[PDB]
Amino acid sequence: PSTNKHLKNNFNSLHNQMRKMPVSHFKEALDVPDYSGMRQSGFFAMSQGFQLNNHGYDVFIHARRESPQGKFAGDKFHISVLRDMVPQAFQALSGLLFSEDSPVDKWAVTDMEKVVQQARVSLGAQFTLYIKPDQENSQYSASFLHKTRQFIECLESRLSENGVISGQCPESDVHPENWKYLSYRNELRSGRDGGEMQRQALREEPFYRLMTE
Amino acid sequence: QYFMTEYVA
Repeated sequence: PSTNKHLKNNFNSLHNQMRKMPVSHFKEALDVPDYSGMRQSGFFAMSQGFQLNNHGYDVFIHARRESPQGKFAGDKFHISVLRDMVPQAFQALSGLLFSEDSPVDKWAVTDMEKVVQQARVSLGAQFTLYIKPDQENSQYSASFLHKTRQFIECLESRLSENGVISGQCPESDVHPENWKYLSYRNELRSGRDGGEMQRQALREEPFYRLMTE
Repeated sequence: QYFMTEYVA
């Protein structure tokens, strides 16, 4: 038994349930840092229940809201924007990323001052959104999958409406033509390198197909 | 070491 096994065996049921659901509404947060403030999180900051830190042994500012008390199943999104526009992109998305209605409890953004300009996580993939199965038995529910898909589509729309220029999608990730910023990989069944073979495998991931079709 | 977008617990 596994998260992905449940997705395979309920593939059409989940998809059909999702397409019948009304549009998700996300109350956007206002009492949030801008990108500069985000970089100043240090040891501890908090905005809208998301604990913030920028003091780890890595180049990211991490955001974590307490999860409902399934286990991480590898499913995650990157957001790629033009390197120069990360601060504006972050601000535009902050209402959604810190929303009390967001299905994403754990995410991270590159600290652009900690990386060389031409770095993988500088030219693109400046955000990572980590998805966890919402049910106690580590299964995804249709309600949550719908919410998650609606959420990333809201992120797409906000960036597009703000005229944010797209970034350089990492070689590791896949995305459909209608995702100009968002991309996907599964951490359990793919690597950071990528390649056509890996990208081909990722396109078959039930989770990815449920997000796109 | 510093550049991984890996989920850390």
